[PDB]
This record gives sequence, structure tokens and C-alpha cells, in this order.
Amino acid sequence: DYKDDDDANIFEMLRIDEGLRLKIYKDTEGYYTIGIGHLLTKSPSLNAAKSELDKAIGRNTNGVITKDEAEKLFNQDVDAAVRGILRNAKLKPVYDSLDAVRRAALINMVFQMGETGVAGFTNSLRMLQQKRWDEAAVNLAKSRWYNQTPNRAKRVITTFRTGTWDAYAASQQWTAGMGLLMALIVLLIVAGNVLVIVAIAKTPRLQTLTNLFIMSLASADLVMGLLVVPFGATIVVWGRWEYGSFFCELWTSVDVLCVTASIETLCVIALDRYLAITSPFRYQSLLTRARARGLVCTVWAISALVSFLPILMHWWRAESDEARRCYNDPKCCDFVTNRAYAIASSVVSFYVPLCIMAFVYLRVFREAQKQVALREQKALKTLGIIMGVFTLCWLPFFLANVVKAFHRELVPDRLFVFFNWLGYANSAFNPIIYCRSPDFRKAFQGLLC
Amino acid sequence: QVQLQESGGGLVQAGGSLRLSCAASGSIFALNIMGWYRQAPGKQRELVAAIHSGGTTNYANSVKGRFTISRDNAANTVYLQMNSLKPEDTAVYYCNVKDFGAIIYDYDYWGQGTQVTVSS
Ligand SMILES: CC(C)CCC[C@@H](C)[C@H]1CC[C@H]2[C@@H]3CC=C4C[C@@H](O)CC[C@]4(C)[C@H]3CC[C@]12C
Ligand SMILES: OC[C@H]1O[C@H](O[C@H]2[C@H](O)[C@@H](O)[C@@H](O)O[C@@H]2CO)[C@H](O)[C@@H](O)[C@@H]1O
Ligand SMILES: CCCCCCCC(=O)OC[C@@H](O)CO
Ligand SMILES: [NH3+]C[C@H](O)c1ccc(O)c(O)c1
Ligand code: NA
Repeated sequence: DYKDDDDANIFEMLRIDEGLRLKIYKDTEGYYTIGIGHLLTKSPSLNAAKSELDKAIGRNTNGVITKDEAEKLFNQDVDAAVRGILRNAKLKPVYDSLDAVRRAALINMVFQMGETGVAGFTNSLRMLQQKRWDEAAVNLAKSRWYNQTPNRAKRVITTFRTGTWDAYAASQQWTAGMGLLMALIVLLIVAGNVLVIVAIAKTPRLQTLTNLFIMSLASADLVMGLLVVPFGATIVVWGRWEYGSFFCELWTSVDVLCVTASIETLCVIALDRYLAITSPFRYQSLLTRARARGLVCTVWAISALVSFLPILMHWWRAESDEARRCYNDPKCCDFVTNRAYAIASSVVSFYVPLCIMAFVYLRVFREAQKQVALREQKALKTLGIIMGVFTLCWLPFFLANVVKAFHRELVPDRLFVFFNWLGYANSAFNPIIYCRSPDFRKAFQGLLC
Repeated sequence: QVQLQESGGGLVQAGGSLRLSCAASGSIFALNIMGWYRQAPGKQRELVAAIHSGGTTNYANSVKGRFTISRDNAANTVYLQMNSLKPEDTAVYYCNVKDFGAIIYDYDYWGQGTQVTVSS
């Protein structure tokens, strides 16, 4: 349809605020939608939504549309909002006096809260009408709107205050910046772990029994960098989950799956070396081939039971307004769980493996000083990394995970996500820590030439 | 850096005895395995006696009873007091040391070897 250059700016504004979907999706009420929040129908029939879409677009879309087609739909919604604004004696005086950029901020509010909701801002609207930008920005910052949706409102208020697109220019610079850093993190995890996996499979010297456990670690860390970290990066750079409610449950399960398998494998490796370093002869006899494959299967079976079973059975769901809101919203994929699962998952994933690894590696330090310049220094710094890097990466998260479940207000969501990325970073550190043998080095060099 | 010296090798008649001595210089981690390996012409390398820093032993069952391995208190040396020699024990005996300074893997220290031929 007819596009303008103003029209494209208000399109990119909400593309950032609300997201763009070029395929039919469901909104918070289960209603079929496309584009930037364009309701197709309240009918539960996907074909009926496809008929409404084809009538409006003027093409057999079969549910998929282009960006230009989404802008056609978007501009119609903007025209309707504007016609509403002009019929309302509370919004027309303010609207008529605003420049085009601040005029898009007001339309943004109406898309978020509705015509009636925005008309209740009597005093802020009067201040905007009188071009009292800083005073209007202060008053709006005190709003219920600001406290409910601070990031959205910071961007909109900056638009009222300055009349520029700076808040959205800055958001997009940040988005590309983190996307770079995320892709780098994804590269290190995948490369380092795929390098360890192939080194074991193409070298008979490396196919020992201890390194069979390290293959489990490298595999639990490989799925992390292929499925968990990449999709977890989409929530950071785009502020939303973009893949529907069903994939949020699966992604969350694969997340808890791999984190459980990876840390418990560090626990098995910690036990393995303890037996070989202390009682190497009973070690070589009791730990058979099938027993080593017995532990790894047990680790993964436990990991599936604590991830796919409770999450898909909705046992992990909290029952507050904040939690139920995120569950009904496909665009929300926050890790919000009840107290029982938050503790039970933390114990099975982190706290039990921490206690074993801490106790085991402390006793290796004990029996080393009993049977004594000395090389005890080079082995102590080694233990300091195996436990230091592990603890430093996951301890902040699993402290916040248990606390936040009881006191939701103490752990900010920003800080909570950050602690979870420290743990994500362990999947890159593990191949550096556990594959430092001369056998790996001769193999790594033989793989890269 | 770390070198291990290898003494006690020689030729002896069937039924005699020997006493291999291996002294390892350099610094090593407190938990280790000092062992002896033999390779006869033809057949590949095999272990005879290993001794852990705690005291636990492991003797090849074709070799146990006749052979005894020991460690020195406050000295990085291993002694293989061997008796009742048989002509099937003609092999170069190697001194091996398992270092556990890096906790995740084993770090082998090998030796040059001492020839041992048993006559009749
Ligand atoms: C060595 C390891 C096992 C020690 C870690 C113990 C952890 C799990 C402890 C340390 C501090 C503890 C928290 C301290 C305070 C509170 C507030 C309380 O009203 C509910 C429990 C809660 C939230 C505790 C949960 C358990 C907790 C997080
Ligand atoms: O004409 C307004 C019309 O469209 C609105 O679309 C908004 C929606 O309010 C928000 O949730 C967000 O997604 O942006 C959408 C883009 O239009 C509403 O969806 C609709 O109900 C309203 O009448
Ligand atoms: C080691 C790399 C750490 C990067 C972690 C970035 C997390 C950031 O805080 O994102 C929070 C929210 O914006 C997302 O919901
Ligand atoms: N994203 C949640 C985080 O990865 C995680 C992993 C394993 C868990 O047992 C858990 O509670 C949370
Ligand atoms: Na959701």
C-alpha cells in the first residue's frame, strides 16, 4: 500500500519494542496474529486466520508474509489508532500539537495500553501539549507504566523528551554489539568441544577409560553451544523469546538437561581420578568398560528426569501473577520456577556434584601431604583451577536460583541472567581444563596442521 | 629435566638371581607408580612389577612370588629383588614412573633400559 518515510520510522520503533513475526503466531490469549501484533481472528481455526490474512494482504500467503506486507498491516493499525485518537477529546489536542517523532511515541503508548489507558495520563498529556518536555519526562517516569515496563518506557520517554530516535538507535547499536559477543561465545564453545570429540574418535591412544567420561562432558557442552547458548542469546539481543511457547519448554529442558549432564560429568571425572590417583590397581580392575558406560547413561538418565519430565509435566510452574503472566505469554521465556523444583534441580545439578568434587579434591590434597622446594605447588595450582573455575562459573547462579525462588525481589532479573551466562561460559572452559595432556596436544596439533 | 638411573642388569645362569635398582632424580609428585616393564625380542612390552606410593603392589601372574618390588623410605628409588630366574625372562627391563602432578592424566617417565639375559 502507500508507505511514507514517517510510517517506516514508527514501524521500526515497534519492531524493536514488540517484535516482528512473518509467520502466523499466537498472542497471550491464544489468538492468531501476524506482523507486529496484528490480530487476524479470534477463531480457533488456523485456516480461518489464513483466510483473513489472504483477504487483507491480497495474496495466497499460506501463513507466511513479507516485511512489506507486515508494514501494510502495521500502517492500517496505525491509521485506526490515529482515528481513535482524533475522536477522543482527551488525546486530540495533545496529538494535534506534537511533531511527528513524538507523535509516534504517543501511538506507541496506545499500542501498549490502549486509547482509554493513555487518555488517563491527563497531566503528562497537558505537559506534552505545552511542550514542557523535561517536566513531562519526569512525571511519566513516576507512572505505573514505567514501573511495570521500565525498558519500553525509558525508550518512549526519551522520545518524548528529545524528539529524536536516539533511544531506538542506541538499542540497535547494543543489539548488534551483543550479537557479536554472543556469536564469539558460541564459536568458542562449539569449536573447543567439537575438537575434543573428534580427537577422541580418531585417536586410539586417547580412547582410554577416563577420556570416555571427558567425551560425555564434551558432548553435554556441545549441545550447550549448539542449542542452549544460541537461543539463549536471542533473548538477550532481542529482549524477547521469538519461538513460541512449545519451544520455550523444550529449550528450557535441553538447558537443564545439558547443565545437569555437564556438571555431574565433572563430578564423575573428579571421582574417576581420585580412584586412579589413590588406589590405581583396584581402579584398573573394578572400573570396567561397561561400568564406565554405566555411569554416563546414569548421568544422562538423571538429567532427562530432572529436565524433560518436570518441565513438560508443568511441575516446575510457580503460581504467582508474575509467573502465570510469563507462562501465558509466548514472547516470555524467563526461568521462573517454584520453590521445590528450584531446590531439587539445584541439588541434583549443582550442590551434590559440588560436595563430591570438593570432598574428593580436598582428600587428594590430604594424602599428597601425608606421603611426602617440592612439586606440590604445581599440583595445587592445578586443583585451584579445576575447582576455582567450576565454582566461580556456577556458584553465583545456583545461589541466586535458590534465593530468587523464595524472595523474588532480591535477585534482579538482569543479575539473574548474568549469573546464568557465567555458567554457560564453563562449557567453553572445560576443554581447556580437562584436555591438557600431551596426548591431546599431539592430537590437537595433528588436527589443525 | 627429570632423569632416572638404571642399575643391576647383567647376564646370569638359569636359577640365579639379580637385583635391579632404579633411582629417579628431579622432582616428582607425592602420589606415583614406580614400575618395571620388559620386552623380549618379538613379543611387545609387558609389565612385571609396579609399586604405588602408598604400598599397594601389582605383579604379573607369570612373575609373582619369584619377584618382589619395593620402595625406599625418603628416596625416589625402586628396588626389584628378583629370584628363581628362568630362561623365559630374557628381556630388557625398563624403569617407568607415573607422575600425577597434573590431576587429570598420567605423565610417563621412561628409562633407557638394562639388558638381562638368563642362560639355561
Ligand atoms: C557448601 C554449600 C552446600 C552451601 C550452600 C548453601 C546454600 C544453599 C544456602 C546458603 C544461604 C542460604 C539462604 C539464606 C537465606 C534464605 C532466606 C530464607 O528465609 C529462606 C532460605 C534462604 C533463601 C537460604 C537458602 C539456602 C542457602 C542459599
Ligand atoms: O490499531 C490498534 C490495534 O493494533 C494493536 O496492535 C498492537 C498491540 O496493541 C500490541 O500488543 C503490540 O503488539 O503492537 C501491536 C501492533 O499493532 C492491537 O494489537 C489491537 O488490539 C489494536 O486494536
Ligand atoms: C560471559 C558473558 C556474559 C554476558 C551476559 C549478558 C546478560 C545481560 O545482562 O542480559 C540481561 C538481559 O538483558 C537479558 O534478558
Ligand atoms: N536456564 C536455567 C539454568 O540453565 C539451569 C540449569 C539447570 C538447573 O537445574 C536449573 O535449575 C537451572
Ligand atoms: Na511464555
